[PDB]
Amino acid sequence: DVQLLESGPGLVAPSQSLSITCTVSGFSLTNYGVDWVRQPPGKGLEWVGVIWSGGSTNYNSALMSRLSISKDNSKSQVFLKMNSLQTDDTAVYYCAKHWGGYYIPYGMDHWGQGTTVTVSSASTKGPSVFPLAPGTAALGCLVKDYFPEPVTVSWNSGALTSGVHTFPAVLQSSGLYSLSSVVTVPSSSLGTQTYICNVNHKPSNTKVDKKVEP
Amino acid sequence: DVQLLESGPGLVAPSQSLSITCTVSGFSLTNYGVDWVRQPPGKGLEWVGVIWSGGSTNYNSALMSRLSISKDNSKSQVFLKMNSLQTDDTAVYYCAKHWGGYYIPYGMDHWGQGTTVTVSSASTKGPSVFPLAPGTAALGCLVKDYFPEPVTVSWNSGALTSGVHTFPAVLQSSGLYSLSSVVTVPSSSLGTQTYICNVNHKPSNTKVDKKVEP
Amino acid sequence: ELVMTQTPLSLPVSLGDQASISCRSSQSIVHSNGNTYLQWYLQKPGQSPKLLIYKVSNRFSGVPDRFSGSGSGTDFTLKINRVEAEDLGVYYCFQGSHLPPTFGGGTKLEIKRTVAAPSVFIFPPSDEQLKSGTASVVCLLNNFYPREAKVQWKVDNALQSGNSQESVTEQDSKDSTYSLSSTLTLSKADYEKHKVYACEVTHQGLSSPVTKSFNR
Amino acid sequence: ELVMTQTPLSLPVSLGDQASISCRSSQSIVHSNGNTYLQWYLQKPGQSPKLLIYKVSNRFSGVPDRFSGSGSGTDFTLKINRVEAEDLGVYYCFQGSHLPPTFGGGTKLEIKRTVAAPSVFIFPPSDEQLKSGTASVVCLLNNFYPREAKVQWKVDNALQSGNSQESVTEQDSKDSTYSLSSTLTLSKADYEKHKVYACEVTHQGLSSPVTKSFNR
Ligand SMILES: Nc1nc2ccc(NC(=O)CCCC(=O)O)cc2[nH]1
Ligand SMILES: Nc1nc2ccc(NC(=O)CCCC(=O)O)cc2[nH]1
Repeated sequence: DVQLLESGPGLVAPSQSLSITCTVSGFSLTNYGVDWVRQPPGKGLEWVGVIWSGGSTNYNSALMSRLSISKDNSKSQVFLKMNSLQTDDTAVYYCAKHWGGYYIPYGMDHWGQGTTVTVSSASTKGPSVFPLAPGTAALGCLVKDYFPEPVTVSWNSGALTSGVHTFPAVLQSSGLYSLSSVVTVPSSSLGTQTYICNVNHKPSNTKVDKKVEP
Repeated sequence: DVQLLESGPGLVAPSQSLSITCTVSGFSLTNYGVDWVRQPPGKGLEWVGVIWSGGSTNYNSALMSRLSISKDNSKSQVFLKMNSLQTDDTAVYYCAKHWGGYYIPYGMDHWGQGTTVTVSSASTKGPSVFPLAPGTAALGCLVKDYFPEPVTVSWNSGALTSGVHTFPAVLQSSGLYSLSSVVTVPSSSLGTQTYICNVNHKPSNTKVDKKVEP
Repeated sequence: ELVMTQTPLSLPVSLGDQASISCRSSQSIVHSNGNTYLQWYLQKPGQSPKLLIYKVSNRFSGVPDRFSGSGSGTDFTLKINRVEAEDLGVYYCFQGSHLPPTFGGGTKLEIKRTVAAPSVFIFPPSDEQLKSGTASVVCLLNNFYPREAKVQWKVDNALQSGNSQESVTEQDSKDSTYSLSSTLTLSKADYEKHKVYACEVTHQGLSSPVTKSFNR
Repeated sequence: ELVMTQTPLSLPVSLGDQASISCRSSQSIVHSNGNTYLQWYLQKPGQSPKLLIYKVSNRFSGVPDRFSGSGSGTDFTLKINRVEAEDLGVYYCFQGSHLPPTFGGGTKLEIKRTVAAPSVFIFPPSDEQLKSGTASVVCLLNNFYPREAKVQWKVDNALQSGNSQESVTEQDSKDSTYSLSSTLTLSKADYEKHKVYACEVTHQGLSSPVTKSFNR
């Protein structure tokens, strides 16, 4: 089954270099080209470059002086490397598989989940997680004072999915992000079931589980 | 003579508010509408809003929720206020005078020099200025470790103009900016004439005059 | 450098109506091999983009018959009949006939549905947070439509300003609703100064404002 | 909302040549009152935009005869009969027929002139800077064309990487050349560990790469 998954450093300081790997599964790089596409916060998709099945590359005009794409067919990995990072370069970076056609693809059938690069001189900080305490009952977790984006939040290790709202983060005046995740549940179950929010902040390697009680 | 000149805080923290004043001279605001236009670093002009002569306003769609424009006809001042500042809002802001037509202007004939707004949680830092000691001789000043933009550089209080190159600042991994100004001068004059670079950084209220000797 | 112009930028459409998105190229995107490589992608909230249409008019596998692409040369249209809640997101056209390939600016599709009043909840700061020096009081507006909503903080009936932040989700893929959080942030000291914390909410689905409060 | 589509994004043009910049609107910008409020602005390096053309084809005062605007409905052109050095900048079209008004994306005019090799200068760190514990070494490439240049840093012939930054001016409005600074930054400790500091410059105007160096 076809998968693509991007891996990168999360946070890079301005002027320095960025390396992202895209690991691919269920097809061979010797047979398919792969595009790199970026999305800056709140903006549109931008095509960054392509490495074709035979290994030749083409690049975005605006970035090409600072950009290289390469790959390792045997390892099913495609690498993007960019020098002299600017604040501008802050984006979610995606790799995408070609589909159809011979020299020119018909489309990009499969995309990775993306990886969030923040270009900043600040340092990583893991989040503080505080409970938002309870026919219908709302409960939540306040995920405060972390940097950079992103944080993922789940409930009961993913068993609870319906009625979950994880709000977009807000950037505070301290330069740190905060958000809250809420879940809506039956009040009757506030005595029988435990509710834990699982919070993951990859850039700080921080994982927090918080039990939320009345 | 028509003049417009924007004034603002230089650096604003995220989530907080931006107030800018455009002070106008040589025409009456009772008679002319004024536009605000902004320019994000390396990007194009974006129209922000208008306050018409009679005082009604119209806004950019993306920004209308967080934007107000008002004025004081008697003071010759136009005011832009924006809430909930996001990193995105970093830009040079311009006010521009209407010209032509009655209800819709034909163009914007006079523009201010612009004011630079950086949205950041970092604090202001004044630059360190170091000399770059020398039939053509090059000399300069290294204007290092400041935040935010801009710095202004002149030579010999503005008397020296030909052969001056003030380079676009570069953002360092420390998150501070650095730039150099160089001037090309006759080698014969190195014994006779003094060369002083006058460096100004308004957000820190720093003003340096550095003599650059051999 | 071929430019793709996508309009409109945002497209509110009622459930079950037709949406029509336009993409114009700065030059012909008919390749010299006779193909025209125009694609339409949909990026749903919190998702990677997904391929809908390739070669102007061909549906990718799994793409419902409601989506149709057409056009030629420099002028192209995506049409979605009977718009559904799941169609919500940002549509991009993309051109691969010319190097470099280019995306359009995107079209945000917003679903217009019937009015839904929010449920309102208020949450006191946790004791943990207070003992680290700050008080965050959260007001939640859950599952409403339309997006526009008024949230006012009052502390001992004093109307608060400048000390709160609002976050709104993207529209929901199943019921086309929004939710909103409003966070009132205070020093521990200032928080322990007052008794009543009230979140006051105005919305079009409500016949009057709804206040949710607690006593510290 | 109306999108204004400007092409090309960049326009390298030889001194003395013709230039033509296109602006297309996503819909007619003919106002219901019959006027078409299309303007062109030029923003030079270091400067605020200035009005060139208004109402499609009318030259603003001071604007040389060389500039002319034409077109109608949705399709407009700025032309320059004999491009000069001072015409360097970013041209923007602008529409005020429809609310909200909108700028095009810009067309960057770059001037193509003859080859000019750089003059190369190296500056050691100032004594003043050393006194604060940092060592910046600056290589200056002055007045060259074209923009493409390579600057390598060598310390006792050990090629450097990762510890320097370049800045390049905008193209000059009088002779259409560029200048470029490369700054090598080292700790004072590390600077005082090595003798030979070399700036090595490659450029089309030079017969071979030129090294400028000094001994600490
Ligand atoms: N997902 C995609 N990545 C790319 C990269 C490049 C594309 N197009 C071309 O290279 C056009 C070349 C035309 C020619 O054959 O001369 C098309 C494309 N689509
Ligand atoms: N420099 C400029 N600022 C503005 C602001 C608004 C402009 N145009 C309109 O408001 C057109 C409205 C047309 C109508 O509805 O009659 C035009 C304009 N030009």
